[PDB]
Amino acid sequence: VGDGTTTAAVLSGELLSKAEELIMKGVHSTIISEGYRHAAEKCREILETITIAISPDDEAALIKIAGTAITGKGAEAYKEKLSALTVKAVRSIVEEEEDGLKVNVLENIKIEKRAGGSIDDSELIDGLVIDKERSHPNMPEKVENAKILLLSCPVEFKMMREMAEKVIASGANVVFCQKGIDDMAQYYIEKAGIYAVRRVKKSDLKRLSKVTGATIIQDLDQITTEDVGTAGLVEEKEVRGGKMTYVTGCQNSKAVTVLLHGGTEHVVDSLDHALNDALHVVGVVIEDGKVVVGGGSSEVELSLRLSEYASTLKGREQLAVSKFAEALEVIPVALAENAGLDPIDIMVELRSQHEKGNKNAGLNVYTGEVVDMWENDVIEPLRIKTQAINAAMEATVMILRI
Repeated sequence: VGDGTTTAAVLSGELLSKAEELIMKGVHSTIISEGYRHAAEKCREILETITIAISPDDEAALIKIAGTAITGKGAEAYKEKLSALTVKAVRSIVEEEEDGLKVNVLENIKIEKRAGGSIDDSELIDGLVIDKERSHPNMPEKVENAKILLLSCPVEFKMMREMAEKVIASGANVVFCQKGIDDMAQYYIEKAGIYAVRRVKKSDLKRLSKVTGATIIQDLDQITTEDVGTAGLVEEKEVRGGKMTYVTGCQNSKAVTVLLHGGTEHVVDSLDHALNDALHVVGVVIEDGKVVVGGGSSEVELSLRLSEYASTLKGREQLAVSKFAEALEVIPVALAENAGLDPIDIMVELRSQHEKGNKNAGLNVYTGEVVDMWENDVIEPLRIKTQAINAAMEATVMILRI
């Protein structure tokens, strides 16, 4: 159960019950809704004010952020190095834009796990690496200025001359086929100087399409010149265990492949899972440009500053917004309760520290203490924090206005 889901559910219940109170006291149901919706929007402003800024440049902090996604058994012998690797990969697919920075981890990073060695032997390849070799040994080892054809259809059942000839006639240097390529068709393709690979994973084909510009073809009878992608270089390199196909210098590539190394088969499985998480967290933080710290620190700050706002308002709306700001503290109170702690003790201490200007003060659920949640590597992405607050509000309001 996502921590966003959890936060929204708990906060939603609290908002509801407080609304049902405010109704059994006379306040019209529709006023509460606008008050709440104004509350949620006022939290967005307050957050942008109390968040910590993270630039694609603030490396030590990016490495600290990535660290948070890398934990559990063993991950610790690997924490420093995997963090470095995460940050170097992410930093290298950062796209500039209007509206802001974009980090497309799903499409621009592929992880290919190479069992053996140290995580230090991991490589950042500027292109796309496919664990497949040439289908025929007489095909060329390298191809400069590759012209790439992607087939999702098989090239198999003199019948085969005409089949092969339709591939040869595309102009393509390089053919990736998702399925089989008949032997005789491989001979003709081979004789034409064409680098072909058979049985390519559909997802590798998807990736080839995006980085090279190729259009995946289903009918051999309908191949266009526009259907053909390009890459600076396609070659088969030897990196032991076998051979692989490197596609570098690609057309529109921010894309990179991490060849991830670990001591053993099983080490590298865990590193992959870990890296996937860290890549995402860092991506999302870089996009937001801001992070929040956890342990109820931001709910307490929001609650405090929103109770200040409440005062500067008037009418019944004020009661509503005031009650919103009160519901927020249900998050830290739940943290204390689950950790089997005294909530009153924790809330007193959180209010004291926040009232006194410590924005990062939150509950460290394990040590039972209140501490600087940044110093203690409990980071949460801004977008989750605001999505949860807005969802709790939208769900509560949707239920009220019926």
